[PDB]
Amino acid sequence: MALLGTILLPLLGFALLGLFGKRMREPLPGVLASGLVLASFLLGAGLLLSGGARFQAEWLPGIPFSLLLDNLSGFMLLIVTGVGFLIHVYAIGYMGGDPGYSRFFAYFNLFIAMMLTLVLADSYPVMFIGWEGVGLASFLLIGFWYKNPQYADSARKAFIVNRIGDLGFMLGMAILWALYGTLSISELKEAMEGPLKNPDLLALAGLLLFLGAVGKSAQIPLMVWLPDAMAGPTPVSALIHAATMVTAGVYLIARSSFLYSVLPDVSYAIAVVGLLTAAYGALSAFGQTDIKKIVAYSTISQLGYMFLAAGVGAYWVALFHVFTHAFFKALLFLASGSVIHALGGEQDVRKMGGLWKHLPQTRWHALIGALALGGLPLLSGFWSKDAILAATLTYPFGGVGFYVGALLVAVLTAMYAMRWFVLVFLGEERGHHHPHEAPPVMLWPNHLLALGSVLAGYLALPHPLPNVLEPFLKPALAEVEAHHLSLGAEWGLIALSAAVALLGLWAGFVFFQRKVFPAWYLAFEAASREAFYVDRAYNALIVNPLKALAEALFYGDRGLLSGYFGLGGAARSLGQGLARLQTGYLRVYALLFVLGALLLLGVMR
Amino acid sequence: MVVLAVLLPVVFGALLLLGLPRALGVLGAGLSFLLNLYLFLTHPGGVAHAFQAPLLPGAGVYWAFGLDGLSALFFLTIALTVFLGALVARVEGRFLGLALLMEGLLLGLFAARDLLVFYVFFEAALIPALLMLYLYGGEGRTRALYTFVLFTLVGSLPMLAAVLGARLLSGSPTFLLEDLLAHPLQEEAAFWVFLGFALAFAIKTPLFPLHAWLPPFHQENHPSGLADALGTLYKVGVFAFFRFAIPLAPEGFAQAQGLLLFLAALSALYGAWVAFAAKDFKTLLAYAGLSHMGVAALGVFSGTPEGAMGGLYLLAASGVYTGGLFLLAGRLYERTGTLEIGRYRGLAQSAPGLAALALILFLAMVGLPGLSGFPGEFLTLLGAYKASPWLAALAFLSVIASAAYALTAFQKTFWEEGGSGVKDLAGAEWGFALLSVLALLLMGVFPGYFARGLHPLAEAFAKLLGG
Repeated sequence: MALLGTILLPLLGFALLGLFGKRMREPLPGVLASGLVLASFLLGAGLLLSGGARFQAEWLPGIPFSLLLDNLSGFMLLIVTGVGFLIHVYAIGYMGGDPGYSRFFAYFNLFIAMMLTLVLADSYPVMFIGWEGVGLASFLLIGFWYKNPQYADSARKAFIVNRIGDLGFMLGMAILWALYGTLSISELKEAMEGPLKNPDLLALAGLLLFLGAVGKSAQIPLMVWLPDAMAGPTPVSALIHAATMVTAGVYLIARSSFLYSVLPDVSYAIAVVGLLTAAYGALSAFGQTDIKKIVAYSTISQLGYMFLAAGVGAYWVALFHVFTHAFFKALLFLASGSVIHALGGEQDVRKMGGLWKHLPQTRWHALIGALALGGLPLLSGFWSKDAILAATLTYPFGGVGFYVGALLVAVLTAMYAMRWFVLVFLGEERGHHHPHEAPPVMLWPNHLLALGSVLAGYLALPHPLPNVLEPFLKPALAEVEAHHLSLGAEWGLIALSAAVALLGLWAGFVFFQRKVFPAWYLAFEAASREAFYVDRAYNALIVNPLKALAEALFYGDRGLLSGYFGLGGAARSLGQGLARLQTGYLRVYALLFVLGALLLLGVMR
Repeated sequence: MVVLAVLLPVVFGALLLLGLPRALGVLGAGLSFLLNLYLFLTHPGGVAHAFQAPLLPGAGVYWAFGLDGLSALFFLTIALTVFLGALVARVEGRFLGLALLMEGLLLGLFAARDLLVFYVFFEAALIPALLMLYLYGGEGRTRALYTFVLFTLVGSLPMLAAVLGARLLSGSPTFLLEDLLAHPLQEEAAFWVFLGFALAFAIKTPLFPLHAWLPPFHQENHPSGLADALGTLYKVGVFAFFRFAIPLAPEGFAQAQGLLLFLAALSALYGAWVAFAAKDFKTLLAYAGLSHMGVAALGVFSGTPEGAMGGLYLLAASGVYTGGLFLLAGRLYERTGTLEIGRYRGLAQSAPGLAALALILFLAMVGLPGLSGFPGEFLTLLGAYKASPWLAALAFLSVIASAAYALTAFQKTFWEEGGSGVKDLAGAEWGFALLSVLALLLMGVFPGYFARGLHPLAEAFAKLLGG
């Protein structure tokens, strides 16, 4: 019963800021939002320290309302609430003189409550409730500034793709209702152990769950909705790309780890899709001339990393990368938001450069972030990415090509992160920034974000050093394990990864200080800026043809109604022929009369 | 008892039609709402307020009434919807009396415990709708009226021979549903009787080939859309199917089930898809109602008590929020002067709470979890997947086009750059919005409490399709 308050607080707060909202001073809505996030973080950490929580209430027959708070659920809850409080403070800072303070922080509270509903669920229908709520809050916050059409169609496309993924989710859930009839993840796992049945249908349900997870975490093909979230304010982009709305993809697999652990083909496919998503997000990252896009594509790349980890069966490793990423990407985004608040929303890369000396603590934030993304040898991003690299080989399904693939993707993440940092802070000066570059309450939670990004790190370290995260994650869920391991050679691999990451950092440094950009690289950068022409083909054969088919069906319905009219007119015509049967000549009437009478007398036999 | 709640909207609508004033009809619809709610609460069961009175002793027709778990919440649903249409209407043409009359008629229809009285109310509800269509607006009013009315009548009149066969060929003494179900029909006669039932019940559902009346009906009514809301409450096809058609002649439904599921799937998809191509509110909502009715029909036709309860719940709630969207479109017409979707884009900044209200309503429409649609939608998905997974999947290529058309309309009406500026809200519109959002939130968060009367009826009439 007390567990419900964690969700209720940034729902009552959302209701206040939505309904009255503007009856308050400017800081007060953000203050209330951040305070509810804080006094929900605290009261949920108390429950986690009390061993766990359970809640069951009456709902749809056979589908009750079941909340389970365990190790795996609490890990996600603490991540989301902490980063949400930090981004709430950063949004109190970043939002100023902008109407709809109430709307913004009510939407923030709503987002927090919906993400909590998602992660705290013992039933797949409650998981789906949280899913659609997060999608709605994302649409709302991306379309917060409605006076611009650009920042509305973005959210529209986002939610449409999201509802595609949610329909796949629903179909998988109908499968895992027709099959078992529980739809409560706990009893569904306990019913799925042992003699599995209809393996084709089970793999199909798992595949549909993964299809939903792809739409949510912006994997291929449904990736395209994530970059346009730049339309949303920068703290919104931070919360969406780092702590929420994407992590749910990995969480669904980790909770369904019992389901996917017995689906080798499905887990292999998940690994393949994660690899391809990382490769794309990395290749199309640096060509982007906007900081928001060049960071969003890195988000896509790192989410591909996490999905590869969870696909090879390395669930706790995927969660490790989720942790490190939620730190350093929030760092990146809030740094970028402070940058564009200093330049008055310039939000460009080629219009940037030489912000090193002029910006105090922002060069430090952005550098810590870029190094965590590139995998600095002693940094959380390094530990997570390389734990993924190791779990590739150690965990089942072979990981042979996946290892070299993820290594090249790490090279590219280093290169484009260095392109980001170079082109933003170094090697020319352009524009204007007079008064105020660094604000207090934006960089203050960003300070803690840089701190956490640096020191997330060593919670999961190769087995001589303590792997604290794995024993925490394994017992609550992701129970089934089959992983080999090695020593001496594994640390040689760690050394190879660290050296390669350093080489990629300096390679990006030189290549993107260069500005030479030889013939082929210009084409490559342009292609990466245009996201490799994906939307062009999506609207060529899919979206616009669906529109034309909608119009065609409308015209077909019109013609159907016209045919109904034609039938009525045929009846009328018959009627007027029968009225023409009466000419008005008495001889005609009498002949027709005698005719009808003889017809009757014949019928009588 | 039941009959009092049934008759209260009728007498109030008469007192608005002939008597004065317009304002009294609002509180009359409210009193109907309260009594229907009171009957909904403390409800012991179907028999709750049983009523049996002599009507045609010789022929065997009696007034038979009572609140099932189905009749109770349908009473409450209709009372609420028509009360909103009474307060917010702004039509005030003195045909709010016609609206209240149609409300009472729908209440009696749902309270009908015998087949012939059910049939009588089903045919009687035509007159108010046709009037509030004809004399209170529309230029193609006469042709839309002829289309809708002639469709309903060509479907209905053979169902009289079907009910006569259902009573006579089974040796049923009366038209009471109890007796009629106590005397089931045999093969190749229940076939023809169920066919005669299914014609009218599909054309009133509506299904794909038979929906051509829905856009003409919805367009030419009074632009406020009170007539449109009451016509959407007139989509009882699913209720009739579940309560009468299938239980009375399941043998024909056994063969026709594949076809019916397919039609429901295609109706849902086609409606949700063409609604995107719709350029006006009336047509958009018409195709949306078509899609929802398709989903409900799918849920009922799947057998599957899950799907059946989902279809019935989705029916009641879709009537509710579709009538709400109709009244909202009518009020925006009264303040602006146009129902076009493209023009007058700046609304969001000018309209403080109309944006939030329309958003809540469209989200409830697209079947978002937490609002009224999703429980029925999901139960229907489950049952349809049980019956025919292929047709379930086809029918559920609907959420996409639903979100598409809903978000497109909402954005292009409200979000974009400010225009002149629009009137904010009326005092009656305030209560309309509050109560609408309250009902939507309650039916979305607690589908357990509601439909508790629906679960036994669903499982029983689905197991009736077994041995």
